[PDB]
Amino acid sequence: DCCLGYTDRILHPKFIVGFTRQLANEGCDINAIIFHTKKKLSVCANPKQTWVKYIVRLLSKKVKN
Amino acid sequence: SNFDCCLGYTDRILHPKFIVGFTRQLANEGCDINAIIFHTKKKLSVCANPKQTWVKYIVRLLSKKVKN
Ligand SMILES: O=S([O-])[O-]
Ligand SMILES: O=S([O-])[O-]
Ligand SMILES: O=S([O-])[O-]
Ligand SMILES: O=S([O-])[O-]
Repeated sequence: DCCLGYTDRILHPKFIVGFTRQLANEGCDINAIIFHTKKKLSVCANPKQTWVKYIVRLLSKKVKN
Repeated sequence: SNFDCCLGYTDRILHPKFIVGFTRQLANEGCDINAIIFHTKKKLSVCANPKQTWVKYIVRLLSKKVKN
């Protein structure tokens, strides 16, 4: 459903297969990055955190290449 | 469980404003072809060709939005 809290975890860049962005803007109350992982589970993350931004850029660069 | 594979690419062109995320399918992780799977809020995803400029663009746009 909507993320209400953010993980304390710091994910490995190779453990994620993608992500979704949740905006306070659409149905949910807060903004979140939802990482989709190789365990076919999703992890809710703080959009402002340096690791979250970094993983997302590593993934999109991989696609660019 | 195993990831259900895209076996081919959509012809549809979805406006990027409806795309809320993506997952990348890699042939080197077991499926037969590479794909980008675009997610929408209505939980209907579409399978896209990673080689296409349009596809790489939308993916980069999604990341730049996260950057801020
Ligand atoms: O298949 S990756 O390069 O999007
Ligand atoms: O449906 S499209 O935007 O690959
Ligand atoms: O999720 S895998 O098949 O790249
Ligand atoms: O595992 S696949 O790339 O034939």
